Amino acid sequence: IRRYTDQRSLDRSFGLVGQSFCAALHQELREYYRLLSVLHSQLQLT
Amino acid sequence: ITEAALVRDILYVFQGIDGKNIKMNNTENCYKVERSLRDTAVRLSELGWLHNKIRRYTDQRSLDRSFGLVGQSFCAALHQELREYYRLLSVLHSQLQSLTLRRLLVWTYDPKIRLKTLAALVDHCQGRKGGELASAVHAYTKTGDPYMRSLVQHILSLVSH
Amino acid sequence: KSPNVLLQNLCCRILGRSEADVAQQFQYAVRVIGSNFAPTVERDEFLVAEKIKKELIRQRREADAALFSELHRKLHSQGVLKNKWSILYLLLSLSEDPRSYATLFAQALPRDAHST
Amino acid sequence: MIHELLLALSGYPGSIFTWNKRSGLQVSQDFPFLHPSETSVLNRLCRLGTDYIRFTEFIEQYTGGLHGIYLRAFCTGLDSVLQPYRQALLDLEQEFLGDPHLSISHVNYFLDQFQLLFPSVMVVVEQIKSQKIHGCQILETVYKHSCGGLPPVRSALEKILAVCHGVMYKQLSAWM
Amino acid sequence: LQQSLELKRKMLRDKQNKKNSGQHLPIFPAWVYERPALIGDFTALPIGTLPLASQESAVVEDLLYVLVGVDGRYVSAQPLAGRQSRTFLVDPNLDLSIRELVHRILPVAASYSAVTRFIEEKSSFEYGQVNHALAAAMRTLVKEHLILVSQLEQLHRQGLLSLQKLWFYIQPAMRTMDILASLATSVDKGECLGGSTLSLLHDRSFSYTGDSQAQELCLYLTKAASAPYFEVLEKWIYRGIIHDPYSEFMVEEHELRKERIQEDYNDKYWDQRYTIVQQQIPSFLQKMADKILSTGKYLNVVRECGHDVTCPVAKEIIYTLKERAYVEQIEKAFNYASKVLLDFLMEEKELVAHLRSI
Amino acid sequence: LWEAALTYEASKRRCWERVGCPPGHREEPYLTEAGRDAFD
Repeated sequence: IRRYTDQRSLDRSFGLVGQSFCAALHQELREYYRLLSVLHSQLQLT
Repeated sequence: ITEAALVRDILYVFQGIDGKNIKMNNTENCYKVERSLRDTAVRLSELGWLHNKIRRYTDQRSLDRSFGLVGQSFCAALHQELREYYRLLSVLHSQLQSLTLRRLLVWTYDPKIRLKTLAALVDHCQGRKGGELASAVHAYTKTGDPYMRSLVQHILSLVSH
Repeated sequence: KSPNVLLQNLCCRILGRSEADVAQQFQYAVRVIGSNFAPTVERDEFLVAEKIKKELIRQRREADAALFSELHRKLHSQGVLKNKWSILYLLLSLSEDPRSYATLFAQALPRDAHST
Repeated sequence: MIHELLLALSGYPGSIFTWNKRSGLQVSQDFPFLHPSETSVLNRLCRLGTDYIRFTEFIEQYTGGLHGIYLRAFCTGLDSVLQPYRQALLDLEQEFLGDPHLSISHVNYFLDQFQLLFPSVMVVVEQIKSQKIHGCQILETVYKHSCGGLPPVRSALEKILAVCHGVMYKQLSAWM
Repeated sequence: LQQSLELKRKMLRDKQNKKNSGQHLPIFPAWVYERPALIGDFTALPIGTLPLASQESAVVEDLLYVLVGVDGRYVSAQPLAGRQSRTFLVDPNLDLSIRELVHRILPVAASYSAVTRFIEEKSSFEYGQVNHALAAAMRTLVKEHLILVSQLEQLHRQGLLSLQKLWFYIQPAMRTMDILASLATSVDKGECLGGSTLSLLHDRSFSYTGDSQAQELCLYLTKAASAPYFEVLEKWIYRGIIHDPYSEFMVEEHELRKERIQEDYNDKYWDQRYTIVQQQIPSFLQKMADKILSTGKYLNVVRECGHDVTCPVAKEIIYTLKERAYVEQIEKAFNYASKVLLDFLMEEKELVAHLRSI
Repeated sequence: LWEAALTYEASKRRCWERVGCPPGHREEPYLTEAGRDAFD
């Protein structure tokens, strides 16, 4: 999913609806990294 | 070394007098620390290196009465600008009981632009009086930066009185 | 005193009415203040000083920002306050014109990277 | 210390700001709490004090050689220009009693408008002594610098000049 | 490095020959170019042999310096102060897990270093008022970045910052800095100034309608850069007067009232005196491109005869994407101008008696 | 209760030597100018 997002913003022919589709492919990486951050805080786990 | 002693020094190299472990050895150069801290200091001391020129010129021409009334007016405007710089430095002195943010890199940034413009103007208007001087200030409102146009347009209203 | 009666005192302060004349507003007050009896963010008193500056320049009331620059020093100089963030953030929140965007300007530290 | 400076500004400097007859208020005393570069700041400030000190001597002799009634009038307007220089000195110590955190910079910016007032009036005072301007030609010698070009000296010498005109309506009433 | 000194003089020569009494136009002095500490991007023991939970705090601290342009002490920015490029050398010994993420955090630093030079270069007089205003509005977001990094420094000061948290914090600013850096590269690359860098910004402003995260950034930069041009436009429309200090405007004035007086063999006033320029059209006024000239030309050729200047209503106009209000205002003023000139023609010095007596 | 007590007027008789908050505490009154009890 990150491979795709890295390429569709490297295309200006994927569309003005492709830069709408890709908008909820940025949020879908941002929330993942948020979750890794919260996981980092409680390390000092099973 | 602790950071706060360096804050004390950099608050004085704004005036154009060297600090205790920051000294300037070449006149073209700027104030150098005498490792990452050493790299950080120079951007802050730029404002004092600019300050020396403007201060020396509005000191000199104000006592000159063969220079004429026009431009003693320029010195009037420049002097009133320098007073506000000193107001800032006093607030910064008094606020001690970190406290500085990036060693005040975010603070000095807004005076930096209004120092750059006034540092340009003095050699752009060097050796002029009257309408010859006034035209070189009217040149500086062909700019398209709102803050710089605002900075220039009150100085012009003073000098052409 | 105690917080619950202090909120009732606030309700009798802003409204002209007394506390035995209104009970829905105090009910709405216990609804909203409740489970938020502490800041949900982390304090940045420096930024909220910068936000009063960023506000007064935005109004082009630039002289009172430089007046606040000395009043903040007086705040530090006295030092009877350990919550300088709360009242000043609140005063900024109740902002009224003496007479844009903040979606790109930075907001308070949300603690979404720390287990609250 | 917050009266020693505010008297070295006026007329009594002590041993920290030793007076010299040519021009005084010299500093060589060391303190850890005054910055090593702050001696230069204090030297910038003492220029202001020397002119006030000389002004006080000039008023002390007045109010032959150079004499008349104009030296007893021109000095009296020189009082009136120095009055916001005294009021703003009282205000300072009133402020410093309450807040201890205000530094040398506060007196520096606050009394920065007399670094245009004091030298450009001092040149008029020295000119009237070195030259022999002590009759009714005093109004001319001030009337060329009252036009000014810096706003403090534009406003001060007028306030002195009005009283000299006031002497010129008593000669021209007895005569006329 | 050297290349900036070239561009300004080439741009300045057009306005120096264009101006026929405007001699010695303003330029910035030499120390603006000599001194390198006016851009933001101009102990030493190896951190890699330390334990992990020392390494994370230390790397966050160094990168925090790298963001605002100055180097670290364990990572160095490699010397590439010329073009919009900037390179970095990460420490050659590090835990690979950390080092990969460090490389991943690096792109926003290059898309900061490119950004900060542009603000210095295209605010000088040779670059023109619209290019000044665009620089003045991206500088606000640079100041905003300086605002964010201090809060990060405060959180790190209380010992509660590590690399995963830092990556999560920098993700919103990375997109913003990316939009600004791509726009900066586009503006310098076409070497466009005046109204051409309203066309570039018009197309770039239309380009995002699906994201709307980047549409607001560019739309604000367009409002700021369209501010001077619209004022010159209001001068031209509502009375008659253009100055054009640094070329940003489509109308230019070529004088021909030198050869003969009060006869026209070409009708040069109505023809090749006041002409249009194809490339200073900001690419949304191409439809109105003739009417904008005719409106202001009609007023000069009636203020010359001795008639009073009039405008219907003086209004200030802004750039709006999707629903123009400025165009409809221009149409009303244009009709009023043509009506006034025709009114003046058909009553005094009338064409009716002329045509009858022919 | 605390804010209710707060609304009071603080004394004068300022002192030069107090730089840290000089409201007033009377630098030793005069002997006669405390009369009618000092007298007897």
